This record gives sequence, C-alpha cells and structure tokens, in this order.
Amino acid sequence: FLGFLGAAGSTMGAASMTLTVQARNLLSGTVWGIKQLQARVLAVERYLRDQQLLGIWGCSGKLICCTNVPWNSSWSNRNLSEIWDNMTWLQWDKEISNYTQIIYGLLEESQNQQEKNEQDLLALD
Amino acid sequence: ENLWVTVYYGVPVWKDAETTLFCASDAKAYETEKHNVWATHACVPTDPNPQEIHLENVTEEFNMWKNNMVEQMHTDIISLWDQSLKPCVKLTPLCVTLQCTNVTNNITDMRGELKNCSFNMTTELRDKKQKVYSLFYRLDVVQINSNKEYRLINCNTSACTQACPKVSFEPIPIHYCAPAGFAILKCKDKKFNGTGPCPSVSTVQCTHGIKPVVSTQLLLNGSLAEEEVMIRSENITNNAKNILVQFNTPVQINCTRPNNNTRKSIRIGPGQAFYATGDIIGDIRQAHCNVSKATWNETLGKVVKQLRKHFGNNTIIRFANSSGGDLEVTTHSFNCGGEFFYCNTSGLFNSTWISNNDSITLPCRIKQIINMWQRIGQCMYAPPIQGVIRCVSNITGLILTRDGGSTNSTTETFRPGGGDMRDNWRSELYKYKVVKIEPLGVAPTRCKRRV
Amino acid sequence: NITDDMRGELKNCSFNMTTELRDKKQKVYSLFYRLDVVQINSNK
Ligand SMILES: *[C@@H]1O[C@H](CO)[C@@H](O)[C@H](O)[C@H]1NC(C)=O
Ligand SMILES: *[C@@H]1O[C@H](CO)[C@@H](O)[C@H](O)[C@H]1NC(C)=O
Ligand SMILES: *[C@@H]1O[C@H](CO)[C@@H](O)[C@H](O)[C@H]1NC(C)=O
Ligand SMILES: *[C@@H]1O[C@H](CO)[C@@H](O)[C@H](O)[C@H]1NC(C)=O
Ligand SMILES: *[C@@H]1O[C@H](CO)[C@@H](O)[C@H](O)[C@H]1NC(C)=O
Ligand SMILES: *[C@@H]1O[C@H](CO)[C@@H](O)[C@H](O)[C@H]1NC(C)=O
Ligand SMILES: *[C@@H]1O[C@H](CO)[C@@H](O)[C@H](O)[C@H]1NC(C)=O
Ligand SMILES: *[C@@H]1O[C@H](CO)[C@@H](O)[C@H](O)[C@H]1NC(C)=O
Ligand SMILES: *[C@@H]1O[C@H](CO)[C@@H](O)[C@H](O)[C@H]1NC(C)=O
Ligand SMILES: *[C@@H]1O[C@H](CO)[C@@H](O)[C@H](O)[C@H]1NC(C)=O
Ligand SMILES: *[C@@H]1O[C@H](CO)[C@@H](O)[C@H](O)[C@H]1NC(C)=O
Ligand SMILES: *[C@@H]1O[C@H](CO)[C@@H](O)[C@H](O)[C@H]1NC(C)=O
Ligand SMILES: *[C@@H]1O[C@H](CO)[C@@H](O)[C@H](O)[C@H]1NC(C)=O
Ligand SMILES: *[C@@H]1O[C@H](CO)[C@@H](O)[C@H](O)[C@H]1NC(C)=O
Ligand SMILES: *[C@@H]1O[C@H](CO)[C@@H](O)[C@H](O)[C@H]1NC(C)=O
Ligand SMILES: *[C@@H]1O[C@H](CO)[C@@H](O)[C@H](O)[C@H]1NC(C)=O
Ligand SMILES: *[C@@H]1O[C@H](CO)[C@@H](O)[C@H](O)[C@H]1NC(C)=O
Repeated sequence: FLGFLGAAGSTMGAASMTLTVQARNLLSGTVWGIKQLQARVLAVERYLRDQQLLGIWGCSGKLICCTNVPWNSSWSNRNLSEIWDNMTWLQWDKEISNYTQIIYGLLEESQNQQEKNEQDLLALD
Repeated sequence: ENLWVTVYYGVPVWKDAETTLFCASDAKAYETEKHNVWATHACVPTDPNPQEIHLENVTEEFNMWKNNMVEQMHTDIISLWDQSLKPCVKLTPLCVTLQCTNVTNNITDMRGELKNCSFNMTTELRDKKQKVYSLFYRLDVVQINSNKEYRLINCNTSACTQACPKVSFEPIPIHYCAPAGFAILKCKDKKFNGTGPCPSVSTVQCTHGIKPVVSTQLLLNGSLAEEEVMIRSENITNNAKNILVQFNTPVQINCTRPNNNTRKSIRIGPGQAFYATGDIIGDIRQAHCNVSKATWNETLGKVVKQLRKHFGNNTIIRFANSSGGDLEVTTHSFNCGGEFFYCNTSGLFNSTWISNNDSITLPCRIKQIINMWQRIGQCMYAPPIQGVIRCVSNITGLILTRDGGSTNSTTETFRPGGGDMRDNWRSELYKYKVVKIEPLGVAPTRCKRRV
Repeated sequence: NITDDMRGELKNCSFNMTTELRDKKQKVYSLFYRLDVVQINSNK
C-alpha cells in the first residue's frame, strides 16, 4: 500500500490508479473553539466548488472522464509516448498552467452546453 | 493525431499555502487533575500511532526563516498565557507606601538583596484596616523620597494581576495538525541547514511533541542533532542576524535555591488572598547553577571546529559576554518549578581559540514581578514557594551573535544574544512545511465521447 | 483675561483627587464649562 500521496514521484501511468486514495482524504472528520469551526467550513466549501465545477461539465460522478475537446489551446508540444511514461503529475502542472483558464471554458461552452441542446431537441420527435 | 482533453480528479499535486492548525495531545497525562497555563481541555486527543509515508523521487524546497508556523505558534502561546490569568485575584490595593529595612540575620555575602517591609492593608470589612509585613527582593522595590520609604516598581505603569496559585508552569508536548485538504512535508536530510532543496521529503500526518520552553541565551530541552553540530543562519555575511547552534550531545546543568521559604496568606478582601514571605528558616544563601567544565570545553571546541568552515581557515574565534541592555537580555532567564531565575553567563563565554570534577558556578538572581513577551502594562506576580527547589535540565543549543568586524579578518568575536521568542521555536519547526492539495488536472488521451 | 461678551461659562473648579499611591491624595484644579456642572446645596 502506498498511502496518501504515495505515487507523488511515480509516473503518470502508475499515479492514475490511486485516485481513490486522494479522493477520500479531501473530506475527513476562543482559541481552538473557532479555529476548527472556520477551518471545516472552508474545507467543505473548497470541496463543493470543485465538485460543482466537475459536473457543470459532463463529468458528474466519475474519477476518470474523457471528453471531445480537441488539443488546440493547451500547447504541450509533446506526444502521448513520453508523457504517460516519462513525466510525473507535478512536472505537468509546471508546463500547462497558463492554459488552464482557456481550457476550463472550452469545457463549459464547446462541451455539455451545446451538447446538452441537441439532445433536448432530439428527444422531441 | 486524434488527441482529446481528459479530466482526472485526485492527482497528487500540491502548492504552498497558509492555514490554521489544531492540537493533538497524548492521553497519558491528559486525564490528570492538574491545571496548566497551556490548556489541554480544548485540544483533541492524538492518534495512537503516527502514520509516516515516505516519498520517492520528490525534491521540495524548504525555508526555515519564512515559515508561518512559527508566527502561529507565537500567537497561540501569547493568547494562552493571556487567557490563563483571567479568573482569579487582581492585586490592585498593593500600591501603598512601605517601611522597608534590611533583613540582616544570617548573611553569607546577599547583603541588600532581601528587604523587610511593613505596610497597611485592607481587610474583609470595608471600614477596618490591618498591619502586616512581608519580605521583598531588592529588584521589586523602588525608593521614594532606619526605616525608609519604598514602593513597588509597577505602581506607576499598571496595576497588575497575581499569578493564579492553582495552575502550573511545567511545559508539556504539543502536536500541531493540518486540516483536510492540507498536508505536512517533513525533511529527513540529517545535514540540512534549514534553507534549500531537501532530498528526503516525507509526508507526515502531524508534527511531534514540541515543548514550549521559554529561555534566553540558551536552549533547554530541545531536539538534538544526528551527525554533527549544525550552524544555521539566514545570512552568515550579515552581522545583524542571529546564529542558531544545535548541539550533538547535551550538557547537564543543575540549579537550586538554598533558602527555605515560608508562605503566609493575607486576606485583602472578600474571597481574595495575598501570598507573602513571612520568614526564612535556616541560612540565607545565593541561588546558583553549575556546568561541568570538561564537557562544556569539548562542546565549545566542537562548535568552534564547525564554525571555522564558514568564515576562514586561520582566523581566531573569541567568546565574550553580553554587551548591555535590560536584565532579561543580558542574563540566562528561565523558570525552575515556578521561580524565575536570572543567571550570570559570563564564566561560560570566556575563551580564545587558536588554530594551532570541576564545575562552573553561575550566580543567579530571583525576581517576583516580571514582564515577559516584551510587553508593557502587564505583570505576572509569582507567589512564594515553600521549601527548596531543584532542577536538572539539558542545554541543547545556543543563540550567538556577531559584532562589527575590523580589518575584515584576523578576529571574530561571538557573544550570546536573545530577546525574541520566535528563535526558540524556529530551531524545532525547521523541517516542516504546509502545502495545499490540488486534485484537478487535464491530460490528453484518445477518448472521444459517444454522441 | 477679557470676558467681553462671553458671560460666565467657564468655571475654575478645585477638588481633591487620588494618586498612584492608595493612601495619598492630591489637590488639583481644572476649567469646567457651565453646561457640565450643577450646584448642590467666593467658593460654592
Ligand atoms: C526515482 O529515480 C530513479 C533514478 O532515475 C529511477 O531509477 C526510479 O525508477 C525513480 N522512482 C520511481 C518510483 O520511478
Ligand atoms: C486554437 O489555437 C490557436 C493557435 O494560436 C489560437 O489562436 C486559438 O485561440 C485556439 N482556440 C481556442 C478556442 O483557444
Ligand atoms: C511526436 O512527439 C515526438 C516526441 O516524442 C516527436 O519526435 C514527433 O516528431 C512528434 N510527431 C509529430 C507528428 O509531431
Ligand atoms: C502565462 O502567464 C504568466 C503571467 O504573465 C507568464 O509568466 C507565463 O510565462 C505564461 N505562460 C507561458 C507558457 O508563457
Ligand atoms: C521582619 O520584621 C518583623 C518585624 O516587623 C520581624 O518580626 C521579623 O522577624 C523580620 N523578619 C526577618 C527575616 O528578619
Ligand atoms: C499604618 O497606618 C497607621 C495609621 O492608622 C500609621 O500610624 C502607620 O504608620 C501606618 N503604617 C505604615 C505606613 O507602614
Ligand atoms: C544552505 O545550504 C545550501 C546548499 O543546498 C546553500 O546553497 C545555502 O547557501 C546554505 N545557506 C547558508 C545560509 O549558507
Ligand atoms: C546578506 O548580507 C550581505 C552583506 O551585508 C548583503 O549584501 C546581502 O544583500 C544580504 N542578503 C542576501 C545575500 O540575500
Ligand atoms: C524547610 O522547612 C520545612 C518546615 O517549614 C521543613 O519541613 C523542611 O525539612 C525544611 N527543608 C530543609 C531542606 O531543611
Ligand atoms: C547534576 O546532578 C546530577 C545528580 O542528580 C549529577 O550526576 C551531575 O553531575 C550534576 N551536574 C553537575 C554539572 O554537577
Ligand atoms: C583549511 O585547511 C585544511 C588543511 O590545513 C584543509 O583540510 C581544509 O579543507 C581547509 N578549509 C577550507 C579551505 O575551508
Ligand atoms: C561583561 O564582562 C565585563 C568584564 O570585562 C563586565 O564589566 C560587564 O559588566 C559584563 N557584562 C555582563 C552583562 O555581564
Ligand atoms: C554578572 O557578572 C559580572 C562580572 O562577573 C558583573 O559585572 C555583572 O554586574 C553581573 N550581573 C549582570 C546582570 O551582568
Ligand atoms: C575570563 O577568565 C579569566 C581567567 O580566569 C579572568 O581573568 C577574566 O576576568 C574572565 N573574564 C571575565 C569577563 O570575567
Ligand atoms: C579548555 O578551555 C580553555 C579556555 O580557558 C582552552 O584554552 C583549552 O584549549 C580548552 N581545552 C581543550 C582540550 O580544548
Ligand atoms: C537530556 O538528554 C539525555 C540524552 O543525553 C536524555 O536521556 C534525557 O532524557 C534528557 N533530559 C531531558 C529531555 O529532560
Ligand atoms: C480637600 O481635602 C482637604 C482635607 O483633606 C480639605 O480641607 C479641602 O477643603 C478639600 N478640598 C476641596 C473639597 O475642594
């Protein structure tokens, strides 16, 4: 067993199999009378915002969710071969961090907003 | 080549952040009926066993001089100290004139240290007064213009509170734990100067037991090193930055107060009492502390050997005593069983080093009206303690400082420093860091969603 | 000083005040306005 954050130095191919371990550790349960009462509310609000963002897309209750947005805005300039076997998740965030605000909007307009409209007009008949 | 955006949730990514930590206390002494100035009823019990997780291929950057944990610990300790003195007696009616005279009797030569003072004090009934006497140290009374007229030293700054007699000043270990969504990183590199990349990064659930020991010019009951004596500073070139030393092996120090005291209770109102020293039975002798000469010499030699590397190779290392200032910054101030000591550390830092069962008795002084945390307007009047007190401790560190050098070489003189309590806890919260877990990420796979 | 048109409105009041020491008292004075004092039943 690797435990919490066990696959931090492992490659992407071995770190994607332990998402459940870090998924459950984001929600656990006057000095020291108002510290906890303000920390736990923030811990709940940080989780709720992420779960709402993951779900205004098409990915509601799945840990791995792959969509139909082309790989144009996020310029990795690197092929799948040396990404999932020669890089870790910490190095990935260093490369794609500027393009994580123009890729979070292509998942909300080009996907699951338009997509939810032809389905509403196809179950009409 | 048919690559599409894929969303992953729960990826191991962290970023630096600041949060508020809470307690974790051992249950061995948690259930006892002894009150401490550092509260335990508001701290949750600790886990039965810690959970240590080792991280491979992870290289993080630490910085001991820009850590928020030290500031949070300082704020919590100050708040606990302020809260511990609320519910009980305030010594407002003690600002009266005094008729003080010399104690004499048995004086080994402490010639004028103790004074025999008499004054008028109120009683339980509002319209009656009583005449009592008490013994005061010379550091607490100030003459105002043989029975002369004296007054307390705090009677023109602030009327203060008497120390609650039901609480204790004994430090106890305290664990700090991060909230959900936050992790604590522990650097396990033995030879780490506190600043820079750490090869051995390890996820730790919380921290270990950190005792809030208050002392100046020395570190008492700290954490020892593992390989060699470690010297850590923020800027070794700058002479305005304190230098922290960590000892490989601890030297032993013994302190005692030879006088046998006697505490008497005086009622100054309805339900309020004042504790005074009535008589001293036996002989009157000075309080002192001792350090073994050979062990201290070996420790100082190791400190010099490990200090030579940073500065030069032929320069001489000289140790001198303090320069000047208040009594709290020029003396080794600590607490031994409830009595506050101010020892003279001048025979310790007195040597000159060349590149080519004796004991050291340190005289000490005791004060009852103190003013700590570098604040103005609040006291903590420690009542007298009956009997003879003794303490055995460990010296596991130093807080040195450097003077303005001349001729750029050929001499370096180091003298003890202190004054700030953040340097006491910077020496223990140096291997810890707080990070915030970010679990959402995007990566390119070859999925296309079914339409 | 002058007291040309501003009639009696400032009062030169002397009283006994406490000091830092509990068993001693002072004797000070102050200038109080007429709108903050009331008689109770020269020097009145
Ligand atoms: C850590 O780095 C070494 C050196 O390249 C490598 O052999 C090892 O596989 C790495 N660890 C993991 C878990 O991949
Ligand atoms: C696609 O890539 C081009 C290349 O510069 C860029 O100009 C364009 O804005 C990208 N499309 C979106 C929706 O960001
Ligand atoms: C795919 O990525 C590799 C790098 O591993 C690169 O050598 C190759 O040219 C790329 N192919 C294309 C079509 O860009
Ligand atoms: C994204 O923006 C930041 C801020 O301007 C900039 O420092 C960074 O270099 C940008 N990203 C890239 C890949 O240039
Ligand atoms: C202090 O003076 C009182 C008399 O006011 C005397 O009874 C007492 O013995 C004196 N104490 C000492 C230690 O000399
Ligand atoms: C206490 O008050 C009495 C008068 O009631 C006075 O004679 C005596 O000197 C006072 N004692 C002092 C000031 O120590
Ligand atoms: C601490 O050690 C690092 C080596 O990793 C070094 O770069 C840094 O200058 C050292 N700090 C001081 C104050 O000498
Ligand atoms: C360290 O001290 C030197 C000498 O006073 C100074 O020039 C420098 O700016 C300081 N800070 C550093 C190196 O970060
Ligand atoms: C100190 O005095 C008490 C009586 O008040 C006595 O019981 C005790 O033995 C004395 N201590 C010494 C070391 O003589
Ligand atoms: C302190 O006392 C212990 C006995 O409790 C003794 O073994 C030790 O040598 C003493 N230390 C010094 C410096 O005398
Ligand atoms: C000092 O000189 C000794 C030899 O006498 C050498 O081993 C050591 O590395 C030198 N230290 C320096 C240059 O910092
Ligand atoms: C330091 O030692 C000198 C003697 O050279 C002495 O005059 C001075 O008072 C001492 N200072 C302290 C704080 O002990
Ligand atoms: C400490 O000792 C020195 C000389 O041993 C003396 O000058 C000084 O007054 C003493 N006290 C303090 C507080 O430095
Ligand atoms: C240092 O030790 C020497 C030798 O015992 C002594 O003469 C000198 O006074 C000491 N220094 C101080 C500041 O006491
Ligand atoms: C012991 O201390 C003295 C300082 O008075 C020093 O000169 C001497 O070299 C020390 N002894 C050893 C073995 O280091
Ligand atoms: C002092 O250090 C020794 C190890 O040299 C240790 O056994 C002892 O418990 C320590 N005393 C404390 C922490 O009070
Ligand atoms: C102040 O008190 C004295 C007696 O202590 C009295 O003679 C005097 O009249 C008082 N002053 C007033 C009431 O203004």
